[PDB]
Amino acid sequence: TNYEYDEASETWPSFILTGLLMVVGPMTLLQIYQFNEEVFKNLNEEYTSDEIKQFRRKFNIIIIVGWILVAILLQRINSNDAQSTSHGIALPRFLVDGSASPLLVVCYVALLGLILPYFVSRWWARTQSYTKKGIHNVTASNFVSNLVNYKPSEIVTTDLILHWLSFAHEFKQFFPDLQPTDFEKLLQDHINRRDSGKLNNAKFRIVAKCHSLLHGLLDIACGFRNLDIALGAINTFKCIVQAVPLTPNCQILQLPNVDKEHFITKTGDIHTLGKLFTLEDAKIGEVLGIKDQAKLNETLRVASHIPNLKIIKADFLVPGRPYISLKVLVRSAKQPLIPTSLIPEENLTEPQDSESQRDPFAMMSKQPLVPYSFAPFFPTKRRGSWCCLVSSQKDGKILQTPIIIEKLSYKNLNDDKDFFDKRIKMDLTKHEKFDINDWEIGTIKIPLGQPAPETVGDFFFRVIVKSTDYFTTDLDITMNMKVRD
Amino acid sequence: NDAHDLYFQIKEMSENEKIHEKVLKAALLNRGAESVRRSLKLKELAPQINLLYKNGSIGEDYWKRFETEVKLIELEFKDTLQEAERLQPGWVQLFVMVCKEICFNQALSRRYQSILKRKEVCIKEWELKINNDGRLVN
Amino acid sequence: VEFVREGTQFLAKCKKPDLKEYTKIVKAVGIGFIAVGIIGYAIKLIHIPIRYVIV
Amino acid sequence: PFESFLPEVIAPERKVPYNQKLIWTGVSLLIFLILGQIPLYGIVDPLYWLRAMLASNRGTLLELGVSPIITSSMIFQFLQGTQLLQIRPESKQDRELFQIAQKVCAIILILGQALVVVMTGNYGAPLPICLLLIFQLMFASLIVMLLDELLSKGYGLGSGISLFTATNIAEQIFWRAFAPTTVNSGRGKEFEGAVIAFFHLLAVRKDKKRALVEAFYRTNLPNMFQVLMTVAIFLFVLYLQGFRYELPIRSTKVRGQIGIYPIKLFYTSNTPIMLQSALTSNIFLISQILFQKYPTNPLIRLIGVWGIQMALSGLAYYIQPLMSLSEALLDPIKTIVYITFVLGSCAVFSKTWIEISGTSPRDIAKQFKDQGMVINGKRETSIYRELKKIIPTAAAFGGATIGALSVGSDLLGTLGSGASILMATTTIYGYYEAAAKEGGF
Amino acid sequence: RVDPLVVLFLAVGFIFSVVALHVISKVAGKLF
Amino acid sequence: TLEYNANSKLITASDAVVALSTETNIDQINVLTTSLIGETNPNFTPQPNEALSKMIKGLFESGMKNLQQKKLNEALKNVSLAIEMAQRKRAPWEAFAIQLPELHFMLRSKIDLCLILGKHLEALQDLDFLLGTGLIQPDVFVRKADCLLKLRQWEEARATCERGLALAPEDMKLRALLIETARNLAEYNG
Repeated sequence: TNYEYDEASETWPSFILTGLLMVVGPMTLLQIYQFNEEVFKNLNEEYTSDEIKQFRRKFNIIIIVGWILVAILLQRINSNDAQSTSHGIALPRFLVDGSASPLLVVCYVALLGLILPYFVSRWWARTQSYTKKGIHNVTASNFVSNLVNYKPSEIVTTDLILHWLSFAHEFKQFFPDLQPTDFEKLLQDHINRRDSGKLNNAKFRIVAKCHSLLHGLLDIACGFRNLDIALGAINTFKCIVQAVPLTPNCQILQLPNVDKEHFITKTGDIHTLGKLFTLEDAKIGEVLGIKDQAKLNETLRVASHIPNLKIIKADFLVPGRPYISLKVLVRSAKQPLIPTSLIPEENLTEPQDSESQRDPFAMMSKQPLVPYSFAPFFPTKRRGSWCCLVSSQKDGKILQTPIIIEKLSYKNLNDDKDFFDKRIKMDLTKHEKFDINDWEIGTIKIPLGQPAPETVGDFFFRVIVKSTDYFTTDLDITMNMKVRD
Repeated sequence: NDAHDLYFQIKEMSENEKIHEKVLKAALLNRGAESVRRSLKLKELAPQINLLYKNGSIGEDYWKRFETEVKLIELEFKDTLQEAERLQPGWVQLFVMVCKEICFNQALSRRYQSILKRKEVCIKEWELKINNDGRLVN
Repeated sequence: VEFVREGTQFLAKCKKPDLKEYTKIVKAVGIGFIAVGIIGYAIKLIHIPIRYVIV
Repeated sequence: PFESFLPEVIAPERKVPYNQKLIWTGVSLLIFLILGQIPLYGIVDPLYWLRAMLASNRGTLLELGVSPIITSSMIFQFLQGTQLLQIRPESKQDRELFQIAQKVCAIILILGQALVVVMTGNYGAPLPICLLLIFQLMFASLIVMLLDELLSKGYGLGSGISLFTATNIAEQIFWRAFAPTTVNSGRGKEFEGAVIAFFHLLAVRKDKKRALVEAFYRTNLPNMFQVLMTVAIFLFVLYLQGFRYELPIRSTKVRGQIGIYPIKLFYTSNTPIMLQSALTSNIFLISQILFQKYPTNPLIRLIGVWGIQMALSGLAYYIQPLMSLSEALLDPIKTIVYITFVLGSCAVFSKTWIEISGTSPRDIAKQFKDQGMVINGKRETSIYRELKKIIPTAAAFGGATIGALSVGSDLLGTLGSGASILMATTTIYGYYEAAAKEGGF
Repeated sequence: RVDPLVVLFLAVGFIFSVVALHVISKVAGKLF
Repeated sequence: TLEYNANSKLITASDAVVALSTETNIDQINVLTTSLIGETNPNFTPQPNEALSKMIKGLFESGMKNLQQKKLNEALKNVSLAIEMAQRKRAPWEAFAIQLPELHFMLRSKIDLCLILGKHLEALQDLDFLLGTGLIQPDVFVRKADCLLKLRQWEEARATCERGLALAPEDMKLRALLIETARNLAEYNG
């Protein structure tokens, strides 16, 4: 029908009052109604450069305002003095018949002709250009076009993967002024621990974005069933995370403060962590050349915490879809080797329940997260990771995407069991503090992702578990499935 | 990154410089070999690109670009065969097999030639110290 | 009287939801229904003064 | 089969994620709903039932609504049920021809219906305005049909008809609750919304012991007690959604696949209630028409007599729904016959729909033999006998429960019809369970 | 053939055209 | 660009800096025309040549005779010359299944000779090429693991030993090599 507006402020005050109360009340009631040790999150901030700190730093009132405005409106209502039916509306009169007769209509016409379609178009263009992995489309096109015409002759090194990475498209929108050669030179300056001079705020950004690009390259390489480029990708990612060039003796140059001109020239037989720890405590400082107790303690405490893995038991499992089961023992570089026989065999076995039978990965989904890494030259803070990829043994081709596990228990590294050292050589397993139920055993499960062959016989497989933030010891074992039916 | 326009460049230079006649057949065989190699490469790469597409990690444009390249390569091969027929009368039933062999043979030749360059990469990457006679001197 | 007997048997054979599932279902249904209804109400309200003014 | 080159929206090659689907659903709904408020330009037989069921309102661009689309789909569904089109799934060209025939007959149906309404409607006979007015409706129906096709291709959470119906139901429920309009009849200006008038009387009257008893009952306009009844029935029907039967199943062609087949209680809730409502609306229409046209006749008086308008002492009198408890206690046999009719109707409608739509226990058994799935703890030759002991009883009990909830809502006098509420809840729970079984934000 | 943004632009153009026709027909009588 | 020589009939790139693909294609065309100059028949056949194969066999026998004379220094040079000739002066359009096996058989003897003499890196690279070009048998993995351990690459040593055991696990040498590489790696860590 034909309504009549309130021109004497008789109804719209209560209208606004209830409209505010119905959204305030829920807010008030909602407001009144309301594991894994990490020791690098404190030590990292002391060895990071100051410019990196500057970079990393650089790049409820609604309830009370609603209550007070409700109070004002309530007082305004209380201050007012206040057979055919006359229809009426609650909106005031000057909103429809005053001097603002074209204002409201032009504002609505604007909100219908400009803001909606333009914003929808921008959002569509922003969410249609990105691939599911989280990278641009031109970058994925470039990576596939580079893997297609790739001769088997050229041996994959770090430089070739850097040369592929400096062709990414996400590096153009960041700095439309630079060129691919500038990006390659910047990444070289980062890896060699060299200074950019003026483009530091660009080098840091491109290095920070390098992670997702390397993960995209790894996934597509595993897609094409090409192993060597995936291995190169993981190695280059280690290199960029740790800021060290890839050479034979790198496990010892990943340390915080070691001098190359002294270490390379004096000794040439120390190549890894165990061979290092075999020496005495003063000999380590003497060979590394830092001669500072207050600083030697820090380097020992960081070199005694980067996790090396080891296999205990691994075998197939045959549900409707097979999935591999791994039993690894995460240890540090100091604990001596403990045999497999003393393991009580209880933790290794799996309890058979309906909930566990339905989804066996539920138990793995419970273990804690991994701590923050030790990346004194990576801009942000990164968590450790573990990238596991499976390969066949008949021809040597990757046959599934890399499953990137994240959860693992690093408890066996804590400073509680320091009595278990290798330099004592006194058969330390028979100690009073040794508890065979105290050593925790992580567990990693990889879905096989492919149906079992219908033939009957032996079939070889091979699983790799490489680290992605340190230069520690990894896994490379060959297991075979004995299909018998 | 192709040896197609090189044949046309050689033809244009022959139109004026009076080069010998066998060089034209040589360039034609080269073009044919490249065509057959790319045909095999596409035929053997189709399924994995299809899988990466259906997984939803490549986008939509490259799939169509690939499908177009599939037939562009065949069209190029047919035009090359026509040019070969124009070059010599009754020379099509043997050209296909000659091309099929030269492709594989030069592939092996390149893979073998690569080792002289490949040999020093490992030296640089592992910091070896090798004197003459290829022995180790620690 | 056999039909209600079979009905009771079937309901005893069915599964009644617990609290942790009931609360999630009711939260989802409530938020969806409210998000539809509020839009309907606001679009029915705003078009009264404009349809009055332009016509 | 013939040649056809007409516009149609393309389906995506890959599965679209949850957010790009939800945003499209929301924006399509916003466009469809704005298309329902704007009045025509050429303006200068009221069917409340059809316009309430078909999501249409007079005096706006959306006066036709989804009626031509739904009637074309129903015509082709009936023709496919009668085995006349002999549609065979062995060919895709036949399916393309059928789906393009749907649209090329829908458009001419829109043209015919619009010509009819412009020739008979109350707009007026007095040509440029006529062509403009027919073009307006043509364009509006074309846009709504494209929106339907888009949301049905896969870009949206589901179809369009059910979503629009749920939208209208929820909008009407909220408008009957937070209405800002007022009426002045002797006493003064009173809000037509329950909570609005409740808070207004709590604020300005300052006589609480009388204001509460005046605003809580409100024998003349909607009150808060009806809102309480609505939210109570809402929670009840939502709790009634989880009732389902689960039997364990296993595979035989491929070993190691153990699962559970669910059999819910609300099997085919949607169709029978809207069918029976359409039949009652049509019967009331025809009875009013015959009573208006003919003064008195034996059969005219027997089929129904209208009085104070409402039917009285006739066959149409019995089928009318009850208003309150007063009429219930007045004539018990009338309540009895009405309840039995409404229950038997939904029961038989559920039965015929589960027999026609292809969800018969024999069909499920044949589908299981196709998939090779077998009961976990039972043999193969007994699966059909087991479905015979579950499916019909479950369907009948579900239909009876829907009828009971509807009659209870109608007797309690809720803000909206119980059928509308249950449809809204079941259709949105469909989306919820789809998102749950699929997995998304 | 047609993309979703095409349909949305068609709808927006239709609605804005009807509203503009109304406002022009109204102002025609008010100015003269 | 490109300049055409007159008497040599060799196309040379007269530009200053050219990509690698252009160089490779130009060399291939040079070899093709050099072979077509000698081949006189218009309808050349994939049938292999005879005199070239005879010369190859003669050089191979001249090299192998030094082993009977126990001359371990010149036999390698002779086999290298024979391989170079068989690779160079053989027309590319000849049959594949006859040019591949001769190269493989000669290269295997060359690998054995180079490993016995005392050169290691060349042996490892030859083994890798021979294994990559499509021949996988336990007669290769043992020598590859030997060369790897000789020039101190331990992780790859265990890797190749395991791949080798993954094909003929009944061997008696792969297990000894696995034991030795496990011991060396345990020393390399411990």
